[PDB]
Amino acid sequence: DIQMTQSPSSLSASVGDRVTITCRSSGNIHNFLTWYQQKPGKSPQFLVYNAKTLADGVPSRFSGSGSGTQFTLTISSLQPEDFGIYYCQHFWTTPYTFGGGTKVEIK
Amino acid sequence: QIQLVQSGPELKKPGASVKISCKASGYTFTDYSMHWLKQAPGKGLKWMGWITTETGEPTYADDFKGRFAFSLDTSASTAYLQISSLKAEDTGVYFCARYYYGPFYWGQGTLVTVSS
Amino acid sequence: TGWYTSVITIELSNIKEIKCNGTDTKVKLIKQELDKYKNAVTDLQLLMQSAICSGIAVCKVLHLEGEVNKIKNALLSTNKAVVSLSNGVSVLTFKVLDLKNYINNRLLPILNQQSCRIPNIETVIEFQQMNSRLLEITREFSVNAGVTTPLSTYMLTNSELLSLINDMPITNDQKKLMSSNVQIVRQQSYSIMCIIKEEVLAYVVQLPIYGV
Repeated sequence: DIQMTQSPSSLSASVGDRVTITCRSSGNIHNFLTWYQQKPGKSPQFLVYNAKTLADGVPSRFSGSGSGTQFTLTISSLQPEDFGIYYCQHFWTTPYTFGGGTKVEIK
Repeated sequence: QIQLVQSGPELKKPGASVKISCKASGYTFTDYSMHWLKQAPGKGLKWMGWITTETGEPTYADDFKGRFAFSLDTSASTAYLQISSLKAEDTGVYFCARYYYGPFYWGQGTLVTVSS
Repeated sequence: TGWYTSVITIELSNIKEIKCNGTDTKVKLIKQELDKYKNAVTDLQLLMQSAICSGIAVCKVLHLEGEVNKIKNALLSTNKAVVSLSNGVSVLTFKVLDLKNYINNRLLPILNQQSCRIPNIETVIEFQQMNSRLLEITREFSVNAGVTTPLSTYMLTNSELLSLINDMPITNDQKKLMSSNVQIVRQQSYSIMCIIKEEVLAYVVQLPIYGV
């Protein structure tokens, strides 16, 4: 089972920062990664289709890059409407495992 | 315009049962299978397995075997989750999900509260 | 000596019967075409429920939950992308016909989302010409019970057969023997119907590898 992890488990950025959220993997997943944005007390909506494609209806500020065993989610410029807990989940093979969850705070 | 409507919260007792329904409207129910995703209290997210909405054969993760069984009624376009032989951390939020172009499409929250 | 199993997908939508009550001939022509399309999809579904052992093995890999959505993810902006299977086997993936895009965008909004009124005969003929290939693919699959040889033009045109020759793991001197003999690499090819799952029709085409 490919197990995922996130380095910045507690992230607190300002209103104009450019942050990076990364994941590793015990096994190799071929560009099969997605990012969820779970608001507090709601359902997690995805932002990224595959590791380098923003989802429809998602601001272009969100962007990801990486393949193999190292990925990264990039916010071009944070805005107050975007704050929550971010999870990165591979869908290469079953069972699917999520990351530790990055709680993007506000400075 | 794909919509996944789920049940409401329940408050049960250790040893009771909880019946959570998930109605999928917006697509032909036979095509996509239904995935169930348990959220732990305060912790991350867990993935139990999927139920094929065409045949009805379920498959579970190695951690979610023994007390959890998936079921569905294809005529009513609903997916059912029954939890039997309850305990005190089955608590949390339960989701029903289907495949989009890649990632999951998630339902709403049906919080399960275990009292004493 | 060796095959090369590609995957050819078609975006197949599922449209319920339109409750339109229209006496216009142009409405009835589109309704006849839609009833032929739905019957083609139904007959294609009814089929699923040795040189083909290498193509059936890909039909069963796509039988797993979590293998057809990855094929959709890859093509999500590219008509020809390489995907990775659960066995680590690299398989070229091709998207030839987009019938879901046409039906959902142009036909449904003016036929079933509101009261039916079709203002153009051009879209009647245009639909008839793109849906025609799907009807022929069903006809060669229903008669031959899912395995079609020699590879026809309807399954894979000459324009899209030279794309899966320049993208093959062979030398530049073996792509000279097959790009100049298109009519011979079609009598030695195959086409195996695989699945209709998650609104996608996929069949496997086995072009040969000439290592000698």
